[PDB]
Amino acid sequence: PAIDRLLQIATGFMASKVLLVAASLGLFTELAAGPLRGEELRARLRLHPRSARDFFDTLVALGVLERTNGAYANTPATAQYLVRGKSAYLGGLLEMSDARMYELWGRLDEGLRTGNPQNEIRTPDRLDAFQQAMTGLSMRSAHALAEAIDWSAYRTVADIGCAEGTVLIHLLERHPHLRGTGFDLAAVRPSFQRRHEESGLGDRLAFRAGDFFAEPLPQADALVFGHILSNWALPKAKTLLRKAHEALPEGGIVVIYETLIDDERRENVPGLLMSLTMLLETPGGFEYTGADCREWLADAGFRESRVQYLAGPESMVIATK
Amino acid sequence: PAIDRLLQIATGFMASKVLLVAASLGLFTELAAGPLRGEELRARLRLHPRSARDFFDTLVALGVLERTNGAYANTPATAQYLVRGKSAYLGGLLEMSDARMYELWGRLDEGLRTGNPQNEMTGLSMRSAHALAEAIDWSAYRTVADIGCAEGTVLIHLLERHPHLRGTGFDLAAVRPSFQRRHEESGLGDRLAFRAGDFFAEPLPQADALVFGHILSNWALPKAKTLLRKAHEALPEGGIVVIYETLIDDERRENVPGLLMSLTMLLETPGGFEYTGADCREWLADAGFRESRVQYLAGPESMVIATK
Ligand SMILES: Nc1ncnc2c1ncn2[C@@H]1O[C@H](CSCC[C@H](N)C(=O)O)[C@@H](O)[C@H]1O
Ligand SMILES: Nc1ncnc2c1ncn2[C@@H]1O[C@H](CSCC[C@H](N)C(=O)O)[C@@H](O)[C@H]1O
Ligand SMILES: [Cl-]
Repeated sequence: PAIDRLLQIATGFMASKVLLVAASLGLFTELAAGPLRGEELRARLRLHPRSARDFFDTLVALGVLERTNGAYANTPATAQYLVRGKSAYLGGLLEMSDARMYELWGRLDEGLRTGNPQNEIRTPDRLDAFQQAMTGLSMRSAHALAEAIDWSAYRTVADIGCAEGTVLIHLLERHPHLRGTGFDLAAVRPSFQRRHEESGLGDRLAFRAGDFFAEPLPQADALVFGHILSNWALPKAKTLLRKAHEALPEGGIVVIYETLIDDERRENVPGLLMSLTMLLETPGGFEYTGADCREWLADAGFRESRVQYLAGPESMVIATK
Repeated sequence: PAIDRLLQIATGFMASKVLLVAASLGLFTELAAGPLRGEELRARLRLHPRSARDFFDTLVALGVLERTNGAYANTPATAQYLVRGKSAYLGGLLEMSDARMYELWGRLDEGLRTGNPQNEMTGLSMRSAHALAEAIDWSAYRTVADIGCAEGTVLIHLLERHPHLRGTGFDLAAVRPSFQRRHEESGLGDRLAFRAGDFFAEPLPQADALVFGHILSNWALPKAKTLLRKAHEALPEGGIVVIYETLIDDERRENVPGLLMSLTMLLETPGGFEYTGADCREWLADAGFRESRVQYLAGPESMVIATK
């Protein structure tokens, strides 16, 4: 019945917390070498004997742990993605959800009532892990972005608000004819340059320190805005599109990607939940639809635009000057 | 990919809070009389304009509201079961989750580390009550006592369903007012009585059948076995004890509701726990009951029955 599906979603915070706590505990990392019996896993996590078995078996019943003859083991997904120290480790996402996001969303009612953010504005190694996970998700968007656009038509690309440069680096690795410029605040420069040095791209990639609310954007054939316009109130986003249009040549493109809401605002749960995340986290940020963005790009003067799926929950709007 | 499913479970607290806040705001009760445009719904709920449309549309995307021409309406399920004031209302589970359980489960880590609790319905009991009345041949018995009866919903339904029965509700004295109200509502008169007491301090009422609905799981195992001993002492030869719980499956690898309930018991009680049918049958045999059986009762709730 539909009411059963609804109650299951409404009480989803419990199953959520089980996985979140397991990640915060590093439970899956303790099983990376091989299976462990219940008492050994409990002792390594320093859990009380009262509920350790229940906790482990809940993970088994949720499909994220295996158990055979009293010994628990990783599933293929947790061995691959929830083992700390591996290059593919995404557990930092869950670690940050457990440490911060879970309680932040506990203030949804007050954010909805006041319209005001409910995080630190209202009031160590987990940040590295979370940043590793962000770089991971960024890489997925970057792999798709490299294949979704005919990059042979362009010679230069500028990533606006590039952070550590993951998308830009992967783009230039997949398309060796491209030259790239990452644009971000000066404080981002060392993280970006460490990835630049690791990539071996050399002079093909540069960083420009800047504030995009106070100076022009680098000229390039393609400008990329990944998770940029959504952080700000709309007049500030339109300012950025004007600067993008001024930075581009004729036939150059702007690429905007976000966890966009579907145009009819009735299908895309992750995009709509992200709009609520922007409520809780920023003064004026917001998630939007592709159709919203196409209207802004038309106001800014772009000749044409289209919405296109990217990967995971991400999609993009591409416009031509 | 199974990893995409894992990540959807892990972040399920977001969609959960959307629904919980909706239920605590009575949003579906506001749409009970008819559809409303977003602004009118925003005004009636006292929500800020920044995010009201996002919130309403998330509920549409989750499939619990419908929207057309800018007007929102209940779905059939939310009109049938999430509208306050109706006897079928199931939203009390959601309201208490939003007020208490969401943040309580935020302390799951401390519970697991310390083993200590971290905390310091009539409709949902009615589904079990109806199933209990139909799953047991109550014509074989004359009297029934419900041990820890709360407001008496299950016992009242049994007596309404089987008019030959005489019933006794047993609970702490503080529960008696709420029992008396439901007893007065039922018109059952002399066929139903409340007995105040503490089942760890005094014997249980004698009856042909004793019912333990969501009792044993609240207590450490020695105390649960003590209750089964007292049930054996209170029953006649051929009498039955009826236990119902959201039992974990015997292999302890599939029943997510039962396993989550055991963690709920961790967070809420000093020594309670969820258990399996096989567990309960062993306890019943140790207590001297002749025979026992486990059957599904109603959705996630199962029943263990034993005969003296
Ligand atoms: N005023 C400003 N000028 C330049 N960059 C800014 C800025 N304000 C914020 N940023 C940058 O914008 C980025 C937003 S996070 C987005 C990072 C990346 N595009 C991705 O998709 O993962 C941050 O790296 C932040 O440093
Ligand atoms: N020591 C005690 N003596 C008698 N009743 C007790 C008790 N300790 C707890 N209880 C009762 O046990 C009940 C547990 S809640 C379960 C209520 C009911 N059987 C149902 O399924 O809905 C509460 O009503 C509480 O009042
Ligand atoms: Cl150029």
